[PDB]
Amino acid sequence: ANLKEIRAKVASIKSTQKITRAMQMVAASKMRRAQERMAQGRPYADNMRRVIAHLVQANPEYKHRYMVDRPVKRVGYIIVSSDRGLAGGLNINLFKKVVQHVKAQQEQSIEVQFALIGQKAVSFFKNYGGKVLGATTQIGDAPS
Amino acid sequence: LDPLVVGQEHYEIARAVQNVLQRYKELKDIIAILGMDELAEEDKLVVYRARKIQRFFSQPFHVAEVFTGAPGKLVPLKETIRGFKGLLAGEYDHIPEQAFYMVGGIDEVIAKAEKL
Amino acid sequence: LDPLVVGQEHYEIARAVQNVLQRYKELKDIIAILGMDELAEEDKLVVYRARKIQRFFSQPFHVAEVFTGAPGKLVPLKETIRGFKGLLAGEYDHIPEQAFYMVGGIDEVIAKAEKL
Amino acid sequence: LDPLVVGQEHYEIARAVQNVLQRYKELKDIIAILGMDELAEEDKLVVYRARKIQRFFSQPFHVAEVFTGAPGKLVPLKETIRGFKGLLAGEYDHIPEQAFYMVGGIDEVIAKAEKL
Amino acid sequence: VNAGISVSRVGGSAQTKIIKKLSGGIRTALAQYRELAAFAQFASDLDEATRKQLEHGQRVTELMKQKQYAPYS
Amino acid sequence: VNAGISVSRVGGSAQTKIIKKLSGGIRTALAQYRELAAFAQFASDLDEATRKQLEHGQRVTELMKQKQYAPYS
Amino acid sequence: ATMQCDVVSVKESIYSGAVTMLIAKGAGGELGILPGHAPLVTLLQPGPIRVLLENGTEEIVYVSGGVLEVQPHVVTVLADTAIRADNLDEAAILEARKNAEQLLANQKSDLDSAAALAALAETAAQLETIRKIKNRAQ
Repeated sequence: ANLKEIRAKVASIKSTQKITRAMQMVAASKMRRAQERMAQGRPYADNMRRVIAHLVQANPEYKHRYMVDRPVKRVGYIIVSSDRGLAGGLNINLFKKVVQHVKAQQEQSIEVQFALIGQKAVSFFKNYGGKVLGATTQIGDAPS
Repeated sequence: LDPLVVGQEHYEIARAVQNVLQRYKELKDIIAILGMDELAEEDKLVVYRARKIQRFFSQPFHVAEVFTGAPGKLVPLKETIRGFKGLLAGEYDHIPEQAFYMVGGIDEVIAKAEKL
Repeated sequence: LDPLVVGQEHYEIARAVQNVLQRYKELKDIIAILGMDELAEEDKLVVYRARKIQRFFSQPFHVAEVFTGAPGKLVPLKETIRGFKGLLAGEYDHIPEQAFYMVGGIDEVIAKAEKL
Repeated sequence: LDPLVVGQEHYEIARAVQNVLQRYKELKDIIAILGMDELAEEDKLVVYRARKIQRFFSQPFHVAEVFTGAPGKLVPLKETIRGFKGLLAGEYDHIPEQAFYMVGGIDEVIAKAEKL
Repeated sequence: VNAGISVSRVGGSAQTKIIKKLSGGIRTALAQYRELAAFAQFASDLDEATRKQLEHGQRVTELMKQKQYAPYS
Repeated sequence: VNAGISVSRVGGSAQTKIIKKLSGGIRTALAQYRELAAFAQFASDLDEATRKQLEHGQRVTELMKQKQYAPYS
Repeated sequence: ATMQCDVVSVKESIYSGAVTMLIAKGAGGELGILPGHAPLVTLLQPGPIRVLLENGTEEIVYVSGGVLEVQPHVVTVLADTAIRADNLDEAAILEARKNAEQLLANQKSDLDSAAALAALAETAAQLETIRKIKNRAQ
C-alpha cells in the first residue's frame, strides 16, 4: 500500500517536530528580552507620578478634566493585540472579555467607540462593526 | 434519497447535514496539531453544530432499555426534519451539546436544556 | 518487582527511585528552556537528588581491575536499599555529587566525601 | 553531467542553475504567505532569475508550423552556455521576463526586448 | 470529478472551437486554487493576491456542480 | 556519507596514531551540528554560544566535501 | 560640588552620574543650574543639554521636548526621546536604530510564516489517506 509514502510522511512530521522546538527556543529568549525591557520604563512613570501628585496636592485650587469623574454617556476602548497568530488563545480571550464588557455597557444605554492596535484587533472589530476612530498596524516588538 | 421521491425539503436537509459532517471531518486534523483558536469563526461554528448533530442522532430504542434503563422513543419523520432544519438554521446555538444526547424529538432537547 | 516477591520495603524504594528519575527527566527540558532559576525549591531538591542517584548507579567491575587499578566491588542487597532509603529521605543532602561516583556501598561514599 | 566529459564551464553553469531553481522552489510557501515585499534583498534576485530561467527553457518546435510559424531554432550549445552564464551573472537582469519566452538564442531575446 | 488527476490524451482536438477557446480560464483557475489548497482554512493570515486567488477558485469550484439527468448543450 | 547512522565496529584500533588523536574534534563537531541543525534557518535570535557551534559545524560540514579520483594521504 | 543627574526617556535611561553644572532651555529661556538650587520645573525646548563634569570634560545630550525637574541635590530630566549624541542632526543616527529594529521586525514575520504556518499545515495535510487503509489485507 505504498509504504514509502508513509515513511516519507513520518520523516516529514519528525522534521516539523524539530522545527517547532527551535521556535520555542527563540520564543523563550524574546520573552526574556521583553520582560527585562518592561523594567526600564518604570523610573520615568514613577518620577512623573511623584511630580504630578506633588503639584496637584500643593495647588488644590482647580481640578483638571482628567482627574474629575463626570457623568458617563460614551466610553472608549484602546485594544492592543498581536499582528500574527500562532500564539495560544490570547487574542480570542481578550476579545471575549471586551465583548462581554461592551455588552454589559449596552444595558446602561451608553454606546462605545474603539481605537485598535494590531492586525488581529483591526480585523475582528472591522467585522464586528462598532464605531472605530483609528487603526494602527505593524507595531513590532520594540515600538517607538 | 432523491428529490423526486422524498421531496425537495427532505433532500436539501439531508445533503446539508452530510456537508456539515464532512467539513467537520476534514477540520478534525487541524484542531489536533494546532489549537481550536487558529480557525476562523465560521469553522468554529461548524464544529459546534457538527458535534450537536452527531449527538442528536442518538436515540433510546424500545429494545435497548435492558442495557441502559431509559424507555424507548419512536420519532416521526416530520419531527426529525423540523429539528434538523432548526439546528442548521442556528436557532439552537445557545443549547449546550449535552442536551442533544439520548433524546427523541426536538422538544425533549429544549426540556433537557432547561432542566440543566 | 512485586511486593509479594521482593518484600514490601524494596518495592517502595525502587518505585520512589523511578518516580524521582521520571520527574528529573521531566524537569531537564524546563531547565534547558527557561533557566535554572525558574524552578521551585522542591524541584531543586529533586534535581540534586536525581543527579546523586544517577551517579550512585555506577560501580567498578572486577574485570576492569586489569585495565584500571581500582578493584571491583560486589555490594549485596540490604546495603543498596539502605543507601537509597537514606538518599531519598534527604539524609545525605550535604554530600557533593562527585562522592557518589564509581563506588560501592554508602560507607565508602561517606569515606570518599570525608576525603573530599 | 560530469566536468571530465562536458568541460568545466558547462558543469558549473548547470550546477548554478540547479541551485537557483531548487532554492526558488523552496521559497514558494513563504512567497505565497507573506508576499514578495518582506523577503530579504537577497532571494529576490533569486526569484527573478529563477522565473527568467524557467521562461528561457521554452522552445518553439519546428515540426508544428502552426501557431508558432515554422520556427526551427536548433541553437548551438555554445549559445546556450553563453546565455545562461550571462543570465546567472546578471548582465540581463534588467530585461522583462516576458522577453525570455518562446525564443532561441540570446540575440533573439535581446531583439524581442528592444522591440517592446 | 477530481480535476487534479483526470487527463485526456486527445486533449484540445476533441473540443468545439468556442469551448476550446474558453476552457483555459477554468483550467488555470482550478490549477491555482489547487496549488495552495493546504492553506484554505487560513485565509485570515495571507496576503491579498493569494486571498483573491482563493476567492476565485472557490467560485469556479462551486460553478462545476450540476444536477442529474439534465445535461447542458 | 550519512555520519549519523554510519558505524565501524573495529573503531579506534584501525587508525594511525595521528588521525586517531585528531578525529575527536571532527566527531564532536558533526554531532553538535547535527543536534541543532534546525536553527540554521532562523539565524536571527541565536545566542552567542549556539551561534559559535553552528559556525563551526557548517564549516566542518563544508570541509568534508571532496572530488573524484583525488585521494588524500 | 557634585549632584546626581539622571536623564531618562520613556523607554530606558540614557545618561546618569554626578555632574557639577547643567544648561538647558526652559519655556522662559536659558537656565543655569548649580548645586543647592531652589526647587523648579519647566518644559524643555527641543534643544541639546550640556553638563559639565568636575574634571572639565563636558558631555552633551540631545533632547526633543520633555520636563526638567531640579532639586538641591538631584536633577531629573524626563525626555520624550533622548539620544546621547551631540549635534542637531541626530536623526542621521536615530535612523540607524530605526532601520535595525525594522529589519529585525521584518525578519521575524519572515520566520513566523516560513517555519510555523508552512510546516504545521503540511503535516496535517494528508493524514486521512493513511488511516483509512489501516485494516486492509488487500
